[PDB]
Amino acid sequence: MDIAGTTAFITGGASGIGFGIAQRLLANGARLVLADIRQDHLDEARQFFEERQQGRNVHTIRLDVSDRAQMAEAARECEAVMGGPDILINNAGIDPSGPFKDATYQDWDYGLAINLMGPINGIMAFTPGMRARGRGGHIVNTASLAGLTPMPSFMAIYATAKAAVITLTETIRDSMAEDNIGVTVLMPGPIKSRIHESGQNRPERFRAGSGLAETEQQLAKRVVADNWMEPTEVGDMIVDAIVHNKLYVSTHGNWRETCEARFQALLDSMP
Amino acid sequence: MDIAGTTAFITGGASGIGFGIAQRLLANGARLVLADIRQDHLDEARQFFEERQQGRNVHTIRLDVSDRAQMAEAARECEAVMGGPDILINNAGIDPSGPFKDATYQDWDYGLAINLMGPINGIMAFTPGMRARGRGGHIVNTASLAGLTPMPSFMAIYATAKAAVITLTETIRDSMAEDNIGVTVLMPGPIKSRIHESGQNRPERFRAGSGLAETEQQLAKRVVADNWMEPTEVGDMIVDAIVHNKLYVSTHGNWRETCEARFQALLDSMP
Ligand SMILES: NC(=O)C1=CN([C@@H]2O[C@H](COP(=O)(O)OP(=O)(O)OC[C@H]3O[C@@H](n4cnc5c(N)ncnc54)[C@H](O)[C@@H]3O)[C@@H](O)[C@H]2O)C=CC1
Ligand SMILES: NC(=O)C1=CN([C@@H]2O[C@H](COP(=O)(O)OP(=O)(O)OC[C@H]3O[C@@H](n4cnc5c(N)ncnc54)[C@H](O)[C@@H]3O)[C@@H](O)[C@H]2O)C=CC1
Repeated sequence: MDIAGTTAFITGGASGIGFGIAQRLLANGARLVLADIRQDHLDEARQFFEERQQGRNVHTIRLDVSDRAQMAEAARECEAVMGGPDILINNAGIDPSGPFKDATYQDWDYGLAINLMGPINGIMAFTPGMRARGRGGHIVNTASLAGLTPMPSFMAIYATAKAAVITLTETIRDSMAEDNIGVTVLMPGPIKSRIHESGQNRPERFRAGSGLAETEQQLAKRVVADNWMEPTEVGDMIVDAIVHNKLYVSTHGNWRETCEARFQALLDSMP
Repeated sequence: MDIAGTTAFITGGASGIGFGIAQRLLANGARLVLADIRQDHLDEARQFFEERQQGRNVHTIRLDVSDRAQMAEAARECEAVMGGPDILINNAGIDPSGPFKDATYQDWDYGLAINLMGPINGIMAFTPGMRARGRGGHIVNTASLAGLTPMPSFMAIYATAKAAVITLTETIRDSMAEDNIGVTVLMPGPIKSRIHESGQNRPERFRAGSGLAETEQQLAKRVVADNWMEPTEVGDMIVDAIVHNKLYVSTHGNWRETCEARFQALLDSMP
């Protein structure tokens, strides 16, 4: 689908991959709504676009993607202020990793709430209007290559949710197609971002009784490696996927062999 | 690991696959705790084992796997009444399928609660004791080949949860191995069972506001095909998986080519 003249609603749009997607959709003629739980990220994103005299084409909404009431309100606000959206980017996510024995129910609930229920809530809150408006559209869900290649137990909560997002995206394709809405699942490798701030991003209700605060603290000190991919490169991959209705986008090839081995072991289990 | 003299806690143990697993574990020397939400299923299973002069080795507990308090109670009751368990079979599941545009948040919450949070609650409630007792053990999670081969939107909620269970099982392996607990994910094709009674099995709190009651009522009339596999055949596969610590068990090969095509499309997306 043509991006010019559309509105894109981008969760986690004010940092990292979502912000890279935002820049490149704007560059291709979309107007934007950036939805994010971090007011400071939103403010920074707004300033960045204002400096480039693009502030009129960008609206910001502070919300938690795991709060269904806020998501319903955001669908109304998006339509009223910016129109649409035609493009739905369910990209917000966090890193809930840590020693498996330390994780508590609060950590499971947090990890699944943001990384799996966020995209579901986006689909549920936004797609009825995308269908009704009858001008097609596109949905991008950000999963991870960690949802595909075998991962260790320290990453259980993350990998479990991200594998679900891949399958969610595959399964909804034919329903969305009824109304000329395409879908893409984005599976990144290492991208420069601020996901190391995940501890700050954890919603208040999941804080008490977490077993993983120490891990979040350590994570916050992790250096963004210079050889990780730039978010704008990912943004261009997403433009391409929307234009050409591509189901799968992977940013890196480094896990081809490990995925092949997993796939082989799965096939080998079949009579 | 070795099965004789162990205790196996089996969710959904009173019907279908779980009951097939129960029969074959008992045959191989295990004592059983069957946990199920259906009292009538539990009573029938009780009568079956009494008729075979094995009642003393089978205890039943009525519970909902998505109720964490009841699962904590079950871990206490299992240990106190029957010992252990040494073998944890997180097998309960339901069919939350239906026309995608009809599914509501209640349907998503239901399908994820039983088919994904059920196994997680089992792991969280039971594995601390399995580690503490220091005699190793095994965990079997029942996913589905629907979590691997591409599925249509009518099966979105089911597929999404089942894919997650596969990844969950893979990721916990190294943590469980620290305490000589092996893990297996079972991925069945069509097995003779009573899963068509899923509407009856939906917990009360997920009923109001469901969009799929009509689908559930049609499902209830579905005939169990004579050429579907017998649960005891699956049970024997699971005996072998526990004895030999096999990560993956698939019951059917009919989806080999459709999985291959999915896997190739995933690999093709990688640069
Ligand atoms: N190496 C990487 O950066 C990889 C990232 N991903 C995924 O990419 C997505 C984007 O993350 P990044 O750009 O890396 O990190 P990021 O932290 O720079 O950007 C994520 C944004 O989402 C926001 N956010 C977090 N939780 C939220 C919530 N509950 N509600 C609303 N907004 C929320 C954050 O405040 C942040 O601005 C995530 O889904 C992440 O899991 C996947 C693979 C690799
Ligand atoms: N029969 C088939 O063709 C396939 C079945 N499966 C899976 O096999 C597993 C077992 O299902 P089946 O043996 O086919 O059906 P079944 O309905 O005969 O057995 C499942 C049992 O789990 C119980 N149960 C349902 N919800 C529960 C809950 N919330 N708490 C406690 N118990 C609950 C049921 O009352 C029932 O006795 C499920 O996870 C299912 O998704 C996967 C692929 C194919």
